[PDB]
Amino acid sequence: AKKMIPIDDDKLIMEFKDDATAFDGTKKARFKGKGWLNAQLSVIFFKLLEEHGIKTHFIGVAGGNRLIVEKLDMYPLEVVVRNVVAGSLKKRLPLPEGYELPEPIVELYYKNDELHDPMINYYHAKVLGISLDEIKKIEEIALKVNEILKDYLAKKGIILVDFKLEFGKDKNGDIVLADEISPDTCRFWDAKTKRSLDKDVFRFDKGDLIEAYKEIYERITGEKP
Amino acid sequence: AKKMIPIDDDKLIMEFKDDATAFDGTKKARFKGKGWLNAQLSVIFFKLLEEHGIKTHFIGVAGGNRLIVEKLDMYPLEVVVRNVVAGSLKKRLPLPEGYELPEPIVELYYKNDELHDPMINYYHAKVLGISLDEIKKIEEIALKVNEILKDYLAKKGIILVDFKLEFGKDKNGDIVLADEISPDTCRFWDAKTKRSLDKDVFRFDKGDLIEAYKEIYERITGEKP
Ligand SMILES: Nc1ncnc2c1ncn2[C@@H]1O[C@H](COP(=O)(O)OP(=O)(O)O)[C@@H](O)[C@H]1O
Ligand SMILES: Nc1ncnc2c1ncn2[C@@H]1O[C@H](COP(=O)(O)OP(=O)(O)O)[C@@H](O)[C@H]1O
Ligand SMILES: Cc1cn([C@H]2C[C@H](O)[C@@H](COP(=O)(O)O)O2)c(=O)[nH]c1=O
Ligand SMILES: Cc1cn([C@H]2C[C@H](O)[C@@H](COP(=O)(O)O)O2)c(=O)[nH]c1=O
Ligand SMILES: N[C@@H](CC(=O)O)C(=O)O
Ligand SMILES: N[C@@H](CC(=O)O)C(=O)O
Repeated sequence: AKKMIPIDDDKLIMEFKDDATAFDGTKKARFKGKGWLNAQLSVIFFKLLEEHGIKTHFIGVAGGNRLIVEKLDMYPLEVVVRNVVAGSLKKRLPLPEGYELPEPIVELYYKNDELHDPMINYYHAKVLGISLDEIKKIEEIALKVNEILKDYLAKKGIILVDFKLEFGKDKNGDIVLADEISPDTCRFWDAKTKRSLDKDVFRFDKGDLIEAYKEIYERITGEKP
Repeated sequence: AKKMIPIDDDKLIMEFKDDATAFDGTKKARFKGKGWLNAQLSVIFFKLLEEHGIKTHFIGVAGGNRLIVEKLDMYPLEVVVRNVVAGSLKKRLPLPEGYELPEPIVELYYKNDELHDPMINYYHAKVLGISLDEIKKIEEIALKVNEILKDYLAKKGIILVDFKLEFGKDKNGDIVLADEISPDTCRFWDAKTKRSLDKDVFRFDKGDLIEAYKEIYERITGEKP
């Protein structure tokens, strides 16, 4: 769903593609316009977060589906924040889809193809070279990101169910939010109907992906795509 | 592999059976004498730990395969401490069987049949009603148990590879070590040959289980069963 093109030493191009995959890449389709939607929405979220004092890798836009971002030394993690029970969480807790959590859950996943991104804890992370201090800073940022995104979306009648973040280290050794934030990497439910406005539409054939992504875009920006 | 028989309000009987199961109970066999070996070895480990200031549920012995233990409000957890890469850890870290960890790993598993004992972290635990303070005390005890067992066994030419503990709360709200500690719930390797003296012998047909358990017993006690 994304291509990364180096520029110099400091920055690279992050290009969003129309490709979609699910179930460990076993399900595939292409959706015209998805790259554009995901690019734009990432820009809006990064800008929101930056205003709130979150260090992100966003530098600028390079026309269309491409963003200019800061090159980072990436942590091999997917950091998942969860507010409402959905997806894989139903296999860890005996709780129904839609259950409102008493407080957010943060999950760590090790980004590894050989192993299919297994869940890990702080101890595995330490073995992978990530200190407890670093994990703690990462979860602190993720939880702050959760607060900002969920408040901002709740005002627009969207429940932030759960979402995935990734992080890297900059040249000062600061922890910087990286990758993307889009309906590919979040669960968004309509506050009223509880219906998915995200990649779950493609994952489980809940309707047309592009329509759902357009709706999200419109409900956030007030403008048509 | 064990039966629990209530006595009064304060205590129950923990009886060790000759039954063995593996792979989520799908593989089954019976080994004459296993109950006795596991009972005795649990007694030896609990006594060792008690001398070292670990609060356990051990009260006494009730002849043969039965122990008298303190009734506790059990945490729904299996707490796994790991020193050497083996078993399921090979699916979380790209490291070979026998890799020596730079420091111990503690893993939490939610004791739940519906869900087949999934791994969890501190956040899931909080949702299950287990405070961060409690998790922290539990991991502190487990790591202390690790130190004592590994030192004690290393002197006898046995590597403590990994092991599983369980815990409950007593009437004072103290966290007490519970269940069993036996070759069913630990990995024990000969320091020289690196060969299994534990349930892995049954799990993977590495030889005769009873012989392996007898050997452990003999190497710990200096006496024949
Ligand atoms: N600022 C950055 N600097 C360096 N690498 C990044 C940055 N942001 C994202 N990446 C990495 O680029 C890759 C993006 O490709 P892709 O596999 O499509 O995304 P992901 O796997 O993260 O969903 C990922 O490995 C991601 O960690
Ligand atoms: N001191 C104790 N008080 C109350 N329950 C206990 C105590 N020690 C162990 N138990 C519980 O008794 C059960 C033992 O049965 P079994 O299923 O054979 O063992 P386990 O499932 O723990 O391997 C477990 O649910 C265990 O948590
Ligand atoms: C598995 C996976 C989930 N996610 C996101 C989608 C969901 O919003 C959230 C939790 O997903 P899960 O329910 O599959 O664990 O993380 C990704 O962005 N990439 C992935 O590869
Ligand atoms: C799965 C499981 C493991 N264990 C023990 C055996 C191993 O010593 C240790 C780690 O096992 P694992 O490698 O299967 O995760 O925990 C149990 O006692 N009971 C169990 O049900
Ligand atoms: N459906 C997942 C892939 C997976 O389950 O591995 C996704 O978000 O792409
Ligand atoms: N083999 C495991 C069972 C499992 O894998 O679920 C055991 O220790 O009994």
